[PDB]
Parts: sequence; structure tokens; C-alpha cells
Amino acid sequence: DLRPNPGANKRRKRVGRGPGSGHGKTATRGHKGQKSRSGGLKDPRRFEGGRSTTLMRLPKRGMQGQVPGEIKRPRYQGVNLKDLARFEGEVTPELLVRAGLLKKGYRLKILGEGEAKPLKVVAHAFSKSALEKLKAAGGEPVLLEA
Amino acid sequence: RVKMHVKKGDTVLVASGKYKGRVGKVKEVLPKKYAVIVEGVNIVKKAVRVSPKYPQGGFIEKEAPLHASKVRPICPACGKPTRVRKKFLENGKKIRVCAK
Amino acid sequence: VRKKGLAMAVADRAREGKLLLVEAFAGVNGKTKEFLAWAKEAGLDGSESVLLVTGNELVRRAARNLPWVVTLAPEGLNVYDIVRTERLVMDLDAWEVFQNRIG
Amino acid sequence: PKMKTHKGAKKRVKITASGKVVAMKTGKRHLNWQKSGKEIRQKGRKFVLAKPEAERIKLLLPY
RNA sequence: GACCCGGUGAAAUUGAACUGGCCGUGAAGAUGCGGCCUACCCGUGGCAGGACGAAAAGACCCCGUGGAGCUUUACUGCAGC
RNA sequence: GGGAUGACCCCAGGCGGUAGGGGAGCGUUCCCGAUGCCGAUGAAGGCCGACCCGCGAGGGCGGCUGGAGGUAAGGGAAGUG
RNA sequence: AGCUGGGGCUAGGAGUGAAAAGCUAACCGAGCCCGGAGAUAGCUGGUUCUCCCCGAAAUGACUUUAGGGUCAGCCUCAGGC
RNA sequence: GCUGUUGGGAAGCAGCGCCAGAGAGGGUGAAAGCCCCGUAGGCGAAAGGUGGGGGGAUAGGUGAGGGUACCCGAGUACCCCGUGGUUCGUGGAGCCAUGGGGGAAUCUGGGCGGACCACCGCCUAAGGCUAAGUACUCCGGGUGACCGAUAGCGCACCAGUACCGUGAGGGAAAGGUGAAAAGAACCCCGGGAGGGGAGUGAAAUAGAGCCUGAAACCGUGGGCUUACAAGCAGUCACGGCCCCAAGGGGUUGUGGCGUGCCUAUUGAAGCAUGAGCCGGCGACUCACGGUCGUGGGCGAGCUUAAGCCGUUGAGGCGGAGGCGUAGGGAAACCGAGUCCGAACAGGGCGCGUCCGCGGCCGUGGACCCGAAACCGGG
RNA sequence: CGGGGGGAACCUGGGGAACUGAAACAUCUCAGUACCCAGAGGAGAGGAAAGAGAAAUCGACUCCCUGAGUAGCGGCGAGCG
Repeated sequence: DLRPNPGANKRRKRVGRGPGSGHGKTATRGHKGQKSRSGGLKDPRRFEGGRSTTLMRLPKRGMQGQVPGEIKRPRYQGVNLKDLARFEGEVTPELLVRAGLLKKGYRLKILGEGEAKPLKVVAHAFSKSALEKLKAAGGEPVLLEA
Repeated sequence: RVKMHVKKGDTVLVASGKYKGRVGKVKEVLPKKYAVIVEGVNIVKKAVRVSPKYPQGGFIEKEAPLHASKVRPICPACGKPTRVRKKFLENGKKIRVCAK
Repeated sequence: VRKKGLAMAVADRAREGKLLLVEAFAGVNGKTKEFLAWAKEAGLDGSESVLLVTGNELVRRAARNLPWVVTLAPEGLNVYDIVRTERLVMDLDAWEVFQNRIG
Repeated sequence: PKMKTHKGAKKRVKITASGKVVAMKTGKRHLNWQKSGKEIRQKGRKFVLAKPEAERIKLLLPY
């Protein structure tokens, strides 16, 4: 290939916005006209008025956490038998981490959408539904863990 | 000592500028200036004797410095850069296809 | 995107008719002399600039100091060095690694 | 250098799968004494509008 | 002392100036717009009506969720007792 | 609307403008382009120009000075007017 | 209850004070230097090349708010209908 | 690596060669691989430093059962009071540390696993030492999309100086002849300072705070022009005179028109702010997060961090991890559903990533300059 | 025999602010930061479990990346983490 015009295509635009001249964004600088466009202003997102944000709303999202922090408890990850359809033989956790879902996220639970497939399928649980669909050839390796 | 270079008090050929191709004896070396002397560059300096003892000092006036890179030593043959030979004991300089 | 670039960069160069991968290097003991002679027989006249990749360190020492040739180990293959050069010359062992670096 | 989540909102407003911002109806934590069964009942959750764009921007890491 | 001559020679201030009067006008107190009147070009010694003349980002006045000194049966603290 | 898309020609509207929003450019320093190319038959910078191109920011060309550096096309970065 | 020379001591919320908030190295209602420090300043001022298109507001609600702000209203760019 | 050619001067330009593990870079009268200093590549320490990296040599370390139950760090543990540290702000408040009071035991000993009890488990306090992987840059060296003398350190220069202040402390300015000094003999005017000739030089309007030498500012000469006109100083028109040519350039006599610039304002020629003029310095950024947009790569996937290897302006490797592939519910949980509910009522919520670029936002002065003041140590 | 004093940063320990932020302010923040003192050295600190924490688990300490702006802390404010 040549040397010049490998050149950036279509739209790179590194032409950012400077404000200093008679034409463009002049005098007071491309915005501002007033006081509190000057080297800091309060937020907004949350702030201001000095009204009450809306922190008049209320934290019913109760169960916010006690001192020594979280409780370790075994956490479960969903995956649809739809997603399983892909591959054949026998499916197990970690076999799944080496793909889209589960990854490290611990205790596998197969459930839900799509038609089931003839393969034994190790899991920590199922939805009732997915246990039923998986009657169409396939597993009840459940129980697990020790 | 950081000062050091090519030639000493001896016959050298200039390849310089004005005095290009010249062959002169002893270069009377600086090397503060990396300069030499030969009978190459020459000029007039104005005078009246440091003391007018023997009145005027004279008027012919003598040789300018000349950059040591302008000169190039010589023997059985011409210019030649210098090379440096072991000698089996000491160390002397011999010219390329030549000696001393 | 780097694989792509690297693959493509060579390709443009292949399409141009510039990619020539070789085998013969009697131009040994990396002497500029030796390489140059060898180059003459390979029609590498020094009329265009050339990117030479090879694992053979003697041929590397061989070019280098030539001012129309850019010398390079194969792991150093890269688009810029490819592009800046007009002509591309590879060891077959270098072309082997270039293979691996893609797929 | 890395934004912090604004705990005061995390603590009181869910973010839906659309990305609407959901908050409990205000106004029945002690008021009551006798407001209609309708009042005290009619407090499950709700949307907000334009003010959620703001509330979202503060739950910045949790998305 | 001031004035004239010979020797040396500052300063604040200063948008630029080719810088008149009256009646009007105008951000409502005009050399600078309008109309009219007046006026050859340039100095020097004098006066202080004007240039809202100079100097100092008004001491008064209010404003700022500005400061600081002082007070107390303002608050909350501390030293001390 | 043509459409031998020619960014080149017809048809019709519009084109005061502060805060602002948007869009296209110009120029300065540095980088690749460069082991290249321009330079003592004269670089950069400076002094003229009633000449040329650009709507403009600017770009050339011509003379004078200057005396050794400068740097395309096309990209990139910023102590950029 | 005098003046004055020399040699000493007392200091910064501290000294000294026949008392004025006086003096404490030419500005003391809390010294001076260096440091935190580029304190903070909802205030005043200043903000640098060119061309092209569009183009506001000085209302409402709340605001220890009222010359500051948050949402709404009015401007603009892109996509969509 | 020589010659030839212009030039004051070749390294330019030309002819014909050569070296290259060396075509990095500087210098040489201009622009040189082959003139010089270098570069690639390779040598070198008597002396004094450094030195398990490779050797040696010590110190040192090398058991089973079965019994006794003699020892296993004290004002210590432990508890209470008062506090500190930890993400923990008295909280349900453990753990670690301890100023005060009280005050054990030696393996049935004792601390802990977030008040506390009970199981189950973890560890052995009240003695001490321990490299390396980590930080920093007075100092040596290497690099630079770092500065180039109002910049870069305050300081390129004899600067922490001159100067200022009792003192702590404060703190400047000021670089450049030329290739070579060849730095101008001697004559002339002058007291000298300065000139004028001569002379050197490629050049002296390169002549010594000497390269380049912009503007303000001050002169001299020349053209046009003005002493009965009134003015933001210009402009439009005519006409005259002056300078190279049917076209210009300069100037301005009379006529028409005409309220400076910036800021701040409802409103400024304004008798409202700023500004003597000229030159230089002088203000919207960068890091990391975020959020839109856009150029791309791959896609139910996308992507790697620290590091490791390789380069010496070369790229690789590295999936810990991160987003996305599923939602609802405070939670237990259930799941294409789920939450409230007695409910086959109702209703609420329920379908990409990586890199570049740009707009904007949060955190850091975050567009630049400015306080009155507060605190610490002097 | 040792000590003493010096050393640009860097380290440990003993003491330890305020402007500021919270759009006032006291709890909170700035921040165990700035600064003062003592000490250490080419580094310093730490270091071989009366540890972690729920795992038939791991196995000195230090440093980097993760974990994570999560767990939590918080006039449940600002913010801290």
C-alpha cells in the first residue's frame, strides 16, 4: 500500500471546539453570559434549589445491610434450554462457563424457553417447566455439591 | 586527553579550503583549538612594536591556525588516514599501506 | 484488529506483485557485500525500498546498513514497517510464523 | 477519578429493565390516623419523568 | 519667589482629537446630534466658570447564606473550679 | 429536475441578528511522509508591491534585505491566533 | 510621678499599657515571614483567526430564594413519523 | 575517495570509484558513509571499591514407642470504666490496641470464628531476628511528536548573586562580530569622546554588548497641501497639482453623508467602566469515571489487567477479571415470568462489546487574574 | 568499646491544624493531610498465625492487577469506603 492516504476515513473529527476569536464562540466563551458559569457550579443531577432534590422520596427499599456486611449464601444463575440447543453430548457447569453463561457465577439452574434436547444435563436446579420440557430425552442430574 | 588528534610537528598535506593542496612542514599544533599551522593560512596584523624598541615590529605578518581536520599527513605516497599498529611490544602509527 | 491489519497489509502487498518469499541465502556470514550480490541475482536492485524478514541473524547483519532495506525478525512483523516499505521479502520459515499469527 | 454511586438513591429507588426509575409512593408513613383505605392502599411503586434521567446518572456503575 | 537670559531638567495625567456660543435635543447637566450665531493662523503673562477636571475599584447607604473586633440569662463546647 | 452525477448546468424558494446551537475553512508549534526533496544561481526571518488566486481567515508571484537553514501531497499531535 | 547613655528581660489571642483598643521596626480591633495554598469568592473584570445556516429569554413552580439556582416554557443539532 | 567545476570557502553540481556487523550523531569556510571525532563490532585494571552470581568452610539442623503429668513468656489473659484503630459516627458492636479498677490458669490450659448461649471448627498471646519482590532521585548515564533566552530551573551569563529587609525572609536583570581577529598601523579634525581617509574581510548599513535588526518614538530631504472656517477626523463625488501611461499612484480644494472602541445595560457619543502608544507574555485543559454521538473490529458474544517473553521507535503472550446473554421480589424465592393478593380478579415491572474520535457531565485548581480573612511553624 | 552532627526526596514512629466541602453550621469533611519532634537506612515498615473465614478450605510479610466504588459506614446529609 501507499504511504499517504492510508488517511483516516469518513469521520474522525479531532477538530474539537476552541472558544477564542471574533467568529465562533467569542467574548464570553461558547456558552455562559451571566455568573456561575465561572470555575465550578453545584451539580445538578441531585443538587439544588437548596430545595429538597427529590430526597422527599423514601427508602422502602428496606433491607439495606447490617454491620458485618453481606451473608455468604450460595448464589444461582439462570440459563435457558434454548441456549443449550447449540451443543450436544452432555452439559454440565463449567462446561457452560466456557461459553456465554454461568461463568464463575456459581450454582447452575437450567430453565425456560426453547425446546429441550437429548442430552444429560447436570444442574443444581430446574424450573418445573424446564424439568418437564427436558423429558423429551435428557437428564435429572440434580442434587450435586459436597 | 579529550584534546587528541591525527598529527604532530611534521610534514602534512593540506586539503583545506583556500590553501587546498599544499604540503607543509611541522604543523605546530594547538589542540585547545583543534588547530595547526603549516605555511598555509597567512594574513596581515597591524602593529607599532610592543615597545617601539627597534621602531616598527615589521610588516609581513605570519600564519593563521587552520583546523586540524583540514590537514592530512603523508609518506611513501600521499594523504592517507593513519592506522595504528601493535609493533609486538609498544605501539606506533603506520599509514595505510606504508609505515610511520 | 491487529491480526486483520497484519494479514491485510501483506495481502495488499501480495496483490501489488511485491510479495516474494524465498529460500536461497548463500549470502552468508552477514557481509553487506554478500547480500548485495545475492540481491542482484534476485532482481533486488535497490530501486525500491525493501522489507526483509527472517530468523537468520547472519542475513540480518547482511542488509541493515543498506539504506534502501529495512531488516526485521519475524515476530517484529507489523503493518507500519510493512507499509513504509515498497517491497516485501520473507523467509519461508518467516512465512510459516506469519501463518500461525493468523490462522 | 471513578464515580461513586450515590448511596441515598440506591437505597431508595429501583432501576427497571427498560431503564425507568421506580420509586415508592410518598406520603403514608405517619400522616395516617384516618386517610381512606384508598389512600393507604394506593402505595406501591411508580415512575418519575425527566427527574429519572438525573437519578439514573447517579447510579452510574450499577447501571 | 513669580517674569527675561544662560546651565541642568522632573511629575501626576493621557482612547484618539482638526476640542467655540445660545436654544433645543439626547440615559433626562453636550466642543462631538439639530437649528441658529460666532470665529484669520500661532504663542506668552494672568483667573479659576467648564471639561460631570485629577487622585483613591465610596468611608455614607444597601447587597453577600463575605469577614473580623466586642457582648450576653443566643447555641454548643473548653480552661478553671 | 437532470441523471453519458458532469459536485457541472437549468427550476423554485430563502440568506438583519446578541445569549446561544450547528457547519465548513485559514493560520501557528511539533510528528510520520525523510538515509527523501528545496537551499549560497541564497533557507528562515524582515522592508516594499498599483501584480495573481481566494468571500474571508489567508495563499502566491516580483523587487530589496538577509546569510543557513527550510520542508509537498496526504495523515497525526497540541503550551495554537 | 524629672530627663538621658550603656547592659539586660517581657511577644502575637501573647506582651506592654497614669487606658487611646494606645504601642509592640513608617497602616496593630490582634505583628512579620514561609508554609496548608492554585483557601473560598452564588461578586467585578478579562477571554485571542475566518466564512456559512438557524436563532432565544428577561415567564411559571419551588428555593435561608429574591442580582444564585432545579424543573417547566422559548433556541439549536441528529434520527424518526 | 580521488579528480574536475562554481564559489571567500565544497561537504553542492559533475565524472569515475570504494566500505558497510560501521548509511546513529556532531564537526570541518556551504549540503560528506569513505577528512576529523565517532558509529557497528571487539579489547582493557597494577590500585581501590563492588561482589554466593560460582565455589568452598564453619555455625547449625539429622528417631520411634510406654509411662509420669514436672514446663510451655503475669499485674499478662479475663471483666468493667475511658478511648484509639478497622468500612463500623453507641450501633445488635465483636476483633486489634490500652490510661484506670478489679485480677486467672499451663493443655479439663487459653484467644478467636461480629452481642450472647450451645454445638462444630480455627489458632496457641503476654520475648526477639529475618533477605528478596516495594519506595525515592542529591549523584552517573540513556532517551524525547520537551523549552529554546519575557521560553526552559529563580540562575545558559561568576545567582541564591546584585538589590531589598533588624531578621526570619524576599529576590532580578544580563546569551550570539567573523570561516579566521585578519579586532583596523599610518595620516587628518578634536582635550578627549567621536569622526574622515587608509587598511582587513566574501560582507564593515559584520567595527566590537558588533548576526538578524520589526513597532512605538525622534529627525533630515522631497512631492501634494493649508492663515474667513466649525472638527469621532473618515467616506462618496467632482475638480486641481505631482510621479510612470487612454491605466494607475500620491495629495486634497469644494460639495453630500457621518454620535470613537470594549464592557455593562431597559437604555452609552455618552458627562457610566477599561485603555498614553508600541512590542512581546497572557485565559475552557489533562487524568480517571460517566453519558450521548460518530469511524471502525468481532458478534451471543466482546474484551483482556497486572505481569511474562521479544524488540531496542516490533510486537507477541497473559482470561484473574469486567460488561452482555433474564426478569421480578425487601427478602426466603420463583422464573419468561414474578410482586401484592384467598384468587383460573385485576394491575406493576418484565428482549451487545472492544478500540479511535467529538459533544457534554462527576472528581480533582477544572476558563484566567483578585480578596477581607483562618490555621501551623518560625 | 559506642554515641553525638549532616543528608534531595523516600520510610517509620511521637505529637497534629485551618481555610475548605457540607451551597449557613456544631456531628461529619479537608485529613492523620500540612506542619513540628524523634529515629532508620540504602531503603524503611512488615514478616512465619493465640491469622483468615465457611471452603473435606487456605497457609509468613511486602508490592502490583483484580475483587469494588462492591460489602458496608454516614446530621443514612455532604461524603467515606
